[PDB]
Amino acid sequence: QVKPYVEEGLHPQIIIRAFRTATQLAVNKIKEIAVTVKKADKVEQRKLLEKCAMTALSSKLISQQKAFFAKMVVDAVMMLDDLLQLKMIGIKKVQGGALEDSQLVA
Amino acid sequence: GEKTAGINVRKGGISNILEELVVQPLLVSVSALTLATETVRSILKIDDVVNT
Amino acid sequence: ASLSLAPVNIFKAGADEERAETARLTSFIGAIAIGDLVKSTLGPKGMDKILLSSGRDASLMVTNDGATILKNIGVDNPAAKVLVDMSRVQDDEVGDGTTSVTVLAAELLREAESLIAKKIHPQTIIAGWREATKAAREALLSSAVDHGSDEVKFRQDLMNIAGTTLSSKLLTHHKDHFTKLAVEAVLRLKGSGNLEAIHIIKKLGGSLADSYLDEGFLLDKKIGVNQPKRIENAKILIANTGMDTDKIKIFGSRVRVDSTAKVAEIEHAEKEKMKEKVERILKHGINCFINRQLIYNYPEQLFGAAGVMAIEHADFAGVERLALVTGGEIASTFDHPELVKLGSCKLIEEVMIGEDKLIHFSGVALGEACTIVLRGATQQILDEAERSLHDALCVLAQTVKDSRTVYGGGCSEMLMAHAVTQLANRTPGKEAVAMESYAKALRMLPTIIADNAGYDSADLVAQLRAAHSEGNTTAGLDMREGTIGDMAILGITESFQVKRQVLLSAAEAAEVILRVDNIIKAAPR
Amino acid sequence: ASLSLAPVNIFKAGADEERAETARLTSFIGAIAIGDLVKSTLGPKGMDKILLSSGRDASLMVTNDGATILKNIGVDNPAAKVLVDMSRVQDDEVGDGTTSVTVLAAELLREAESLIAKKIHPQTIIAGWREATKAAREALLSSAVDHGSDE
Amino acid sequence: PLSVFGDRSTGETIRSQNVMAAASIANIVKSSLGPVGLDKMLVDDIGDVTITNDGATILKLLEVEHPAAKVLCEL
Amino acid sequence: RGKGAYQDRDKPAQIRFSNISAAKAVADAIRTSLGPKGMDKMIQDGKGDVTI
Amino acid sequence: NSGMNPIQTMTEVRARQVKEMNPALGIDCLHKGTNDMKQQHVIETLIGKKQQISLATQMVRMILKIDDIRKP
Amino acid sequence: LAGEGISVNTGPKGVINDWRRFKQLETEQREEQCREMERLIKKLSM
Amino acid sequence: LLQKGIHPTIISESFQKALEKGIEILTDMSRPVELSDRETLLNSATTSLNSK
Ligand SMILES: Nc1ncnc2c1ncn2[C@@H]1O[C@H](COP(=O)(O)OP(=O)(O)O)[C@@H](O)[C@H]1O
Ligand SMILES: Nc1ncnc2c1ncn2[C@@H]1O[C@H](COP(=O)(O)OP(=O)(O)O)[C@@H](O)[C@H]1O
Ligand SMILES: Nc1ncnc2c1ncn2[C@@H]1O[C@H](COP(=O)(O)OP(=O)(O)O)[C@@H](O)[C@H]1O
Ligand SMILES: [Mg+2]
Ligand SMILES: [Mg+2]
Repeated sequence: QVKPYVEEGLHPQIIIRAFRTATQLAVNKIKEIAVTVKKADKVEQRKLLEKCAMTALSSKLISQQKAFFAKMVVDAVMMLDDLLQLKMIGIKKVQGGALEDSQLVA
Repeated sequence: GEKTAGINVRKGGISNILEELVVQPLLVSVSALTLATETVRSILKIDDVVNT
Repeated sequence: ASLSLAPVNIFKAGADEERAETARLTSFIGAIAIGDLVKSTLGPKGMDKILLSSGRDASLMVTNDGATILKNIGVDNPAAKVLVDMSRVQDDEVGDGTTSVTVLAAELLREAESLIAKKIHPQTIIAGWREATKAAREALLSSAVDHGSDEVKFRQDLMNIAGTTLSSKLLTHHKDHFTKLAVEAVLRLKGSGNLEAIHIIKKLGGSLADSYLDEGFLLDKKIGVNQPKRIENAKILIANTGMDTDKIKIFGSRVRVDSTAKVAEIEHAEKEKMKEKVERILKHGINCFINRQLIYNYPEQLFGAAGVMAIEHADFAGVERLALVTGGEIASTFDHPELVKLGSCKLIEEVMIGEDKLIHFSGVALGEACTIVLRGATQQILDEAERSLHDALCVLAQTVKDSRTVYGGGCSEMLMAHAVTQLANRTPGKEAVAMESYAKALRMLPTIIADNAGYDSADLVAQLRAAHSEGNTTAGLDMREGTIGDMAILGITESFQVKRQVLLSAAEAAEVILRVDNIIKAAPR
Repeated sequence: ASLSLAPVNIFKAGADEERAETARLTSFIGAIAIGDLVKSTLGPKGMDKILLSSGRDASLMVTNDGATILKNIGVDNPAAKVLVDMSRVQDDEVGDGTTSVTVLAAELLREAESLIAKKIHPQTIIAGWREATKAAREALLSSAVDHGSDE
Repeated sequence: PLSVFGDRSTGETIRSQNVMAAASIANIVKSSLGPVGLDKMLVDDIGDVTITNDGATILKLLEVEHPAAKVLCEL
Repeated sequence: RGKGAYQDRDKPAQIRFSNISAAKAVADAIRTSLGPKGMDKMIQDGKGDVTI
Repeated sequence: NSGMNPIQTMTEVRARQVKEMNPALGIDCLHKGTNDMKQQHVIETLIGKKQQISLATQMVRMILKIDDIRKP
Repeated sequence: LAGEGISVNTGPKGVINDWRRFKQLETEQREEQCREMERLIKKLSM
Repeated sequence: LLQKGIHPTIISESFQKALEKGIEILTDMSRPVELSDRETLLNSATTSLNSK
């Protein structure tokens, strides 16, 4: 979008300043209009996490089973205590079997 | 029952095309059909290739 | 010892040599390869072949004719060369039977290989095959029928033979129409045996069923500028003169003068000579003038002034065909108008075929020359239609010359082989085995015919053998539904000449190939 | 569409593939070549073969044993390899019968080639051969004579 | 599949290539437009020099390969 | 009738499939140049000739 | 593979399955004279068929989703 | 070793693209060698 | 069609029958035209030129 102005000799510092101002305003707007719930209800947080996981997963080859995997991921994450370390969630890949055959071990 | 229903590109949908003045002679579709069918039959009556 | 397997070498560099078993193996392998390649294109259900040339232009050819397949391939096996030349000669003699003779020779050589493996001397096989060929030829001759005396019976036989010939080719889609076309075209020859009198014009576009036999004659030439494009009650003069800057044939003559006025006088004299020649031509009282050679500007203008059509550059075939179709005489001198015959036809005009224009001679006088317009969707289709029509015309002309006919569909081969077996079981020695192998190859021919259709060839061939042994001499393969039928009622007929030539040529080629026990190759260039 | 006659190439450089009739042709040619090589060494009037080695040793070996002939040759036809392993296993099981078993297999495969040329499904041939082998085994067992009692 | 002896470009690729060629031709002569424009030195790898400001002359002397650039040159 | 004829060769099937694939590829090549909303093709031959 | 005509035999077997409720009717490969696989004792595990269908579906989806190839 | 009549058949028509690709470069070199033949050894010795 | 087990000769005859029926259908669907009707000729030429 800024290429046409670059081609006509506009000074790049003006473009940089405009980008910085627009980005600051956009970040402030995102923080202002973002939706949050001030109740900490366990059911509500569970549903919010599940919906976020479903939205994240609904572009991959496992999008057909996005509800199953999203629920499993939320269940896996909630049992991490305070550091949410990735190395505390093991992932094992065993060849052969349907996608629904994948399981989460407690 | 619409005998002249066809694809309309001006309105991006489907409607009568005689009101769109889109017509062609019969000896275009008929000739294409006959020639294509005869060529397909000729190709089907083939089972080997030989290099000279 | 042997030439190749000797302590000293007796050959040039690159020269080769093959002894008994090796030469026999090479010959048999080549023959079997040729037979396997040509077959599967045999019978009503045989398929076609694609001949993709390896040259610069890479000509594409889709065909079903065995001779065209065999001639347009790179053959290096000498026995395969023998078989290919046998097929070419068979095509030269008659238009049909190349695939049949090739397959028969291949099967005979396969049986010869089996017999050789069974420790039988090749001369014994040759003698047995000579006896079997004599018996089969006698049986086929005794099985022939003649209907040339009866006009309607002969017409029906011609129709059946044309249909049988066209059954295997691509024209089987319109077999009836094309059979009628070919029969009429051959009958218009009035008994003359020249197939050059029948011109086949391949015009792209249109359905294959759009092909027709013209009631008159079509010429692909053009008329002069100021000449009529349409005449009634034509009086045609066919000529073979120069009509192009006509020079006196005194080669050493030259013009030597001392003034340009004399040169102009000589030029006017030459123009007057040409004008006088045109006047002599016109003295015949003609409407159309056809010349084999080109007609230059001045004679063309002179013809246009007199209102006379002047078709130029009609080649030797063209002038011969016009003479045959209109009755004219191909003249070269015009000092005796009363001693020359003028061709006549009802009407001459220009017709549009495809996007081209042709001269139409309608209501011709004699009509002993045909033009056949072929329409197709591809050039390959047109070429194959022309080849199939040529086969049909050749067979019909042969039947017109010799009216003896035999029944096809394996009936002739089965009766030949039955006679061969009858001779075989009456003869002691291994010659009986050789004759049995001969009969086995003759059986294998309709076996391949049935295999090409996917039928139960073994059961059908066993039924045919049983029928022929019982006494039913007209049983054959009915390919309409895969049973056996009477070829007399079913109307499946083939020329006696074609069958006899196929049998004799196959036996001859098998005999000449079998006699070879050593192949010696010179150093290739 | 075939694995080799397809617009896309599915193989590494040098990999090969032969379909029905080509594979059958190669197998039958290899089997017949092996059978015709091993035969003529069969029966009381069978002759011997000379096996010159192409290696550095170039050892010389003249023999009448079918298994010995088939072992020390350069075989690339896989069906010929199958027949060679058959002969070797036959030699391991019992001393004699290598040439006989190789020639019998070659003749059976030649008849199979003829039957295939006669448009017969190979499974039908296999079933017929199973029945024939059962009958032949029963007949040969019935024809056996035992003289272990009398010394 | 096609088995045609040559290269094939379809869709956005060929359109982008054509636009690139046209833009390159335009940028060749964009610097010689208007009174504050400046001329160009052209050397034909033999020692002949052509100092010119004409766009037609510049586009004529240059040897071009892409068909769209050739279209602009003929324009 | 039971097993029926056995297809010994199987090469005719490969030839037919190859021919069909070639024809389908040609159609898919000239498939996007059809109708009023079809675009043109540029062909550069062995020489420098260019045709749209 | 058994020599029978594919389309005709398949259509006849499917029509017979539709006519009388009997999902055991299959292709008489051994020519025993009947299409009843329950009577012919042609038995396969349910898990095998389920895994076949599942694996085939998942791999077909994965192959269909790929649209870019970048071989060197 | 039988079947010496190979009749390669379907082989070429699926590989003529690569065959012509090699043949074009072969011909391109060929003009150069044929041209330099008329000088390099045509009359060098004499 | 071939993969289903149909010989490539029944296919050819069936295609011929379908072609004949299609020619009949197209002929029944056509409308007579006279060269004196300039509007129809203009419409035909415009339809031909629409895709160029
Ligand atoms: N309609 C038919 N019915 C039965 N047999 C036929 C029919 N048409 C041809 N044949 C047989 O097919 C054989 C081969 O004929 P064809 O393939 O037309 O020419 P060629 O003899 O060159 O192979 C002939 O011997 C003939 O007996
Ligand atoms: N004296 C003999 N008379 C007839 N046949 C014999 C005689 N000796 C051996 N044979 C036959 O020769 C065949 C081959 O035996 P041989 O070549 O010695 O070993 P192998 O069984 O390994 O081929 C045997 O099947 C046997 O029947
Ligand atoms: N304005 C239009 N609206 C809808 N269809 C059209 C229009 N113009 C042409 N067509 C259709 O486009 C088809 C293809 O014509 P065209 O693209 O010119 O190439 P060709 O005539 O060689 O197939 C014709 O069958 C015609 O019915
Ligand atoms: Mg995401
Ligand atoms: Mg014929």
